[PDB]
Amino acid sequence: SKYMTPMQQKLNEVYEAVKNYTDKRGRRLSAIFLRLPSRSELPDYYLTIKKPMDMEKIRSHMMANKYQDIDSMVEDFVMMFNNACTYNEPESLIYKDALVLHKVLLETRRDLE
Ligand SMILES: O=C(/C=C/N1CCc2c[nH]nc2C1)c1ccccc1O
Repeated sequence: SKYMTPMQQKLNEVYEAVKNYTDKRGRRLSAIFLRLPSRSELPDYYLTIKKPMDMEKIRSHMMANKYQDIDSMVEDFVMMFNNACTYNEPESLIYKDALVLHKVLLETRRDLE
């Protein structure tokens, strides 16, 4: 019960791949995505985006063992990036960084096949 299953280890690897990805300048693109702005700070976010997601929530689902496979986790990452790209303009850094991380996620999944 203290030993992680292979699926649990794979989930953790994918999550850390996204979280730890660094660009050529050593920036971790995940930083903005770890925790959403609060409902008090950014109400127009929550009136627009119906299914809010951040990496804190993904990590929480992962620790409660709510992900029974890798695609379930990928789906929540992709919802997060889709939301970021819906709320923020295409010229924005957050939009751009979401595209890159979505690519990093898909590469990671493919490499762990
Ligand atoms: O879009 C996200 C963040 C957007 N910001 C722009 C507006 C703003 C005001 N204060 N802080 C911010 C951050 C986001 C973050 C985490 C996960 C998913 C997201 O869509």
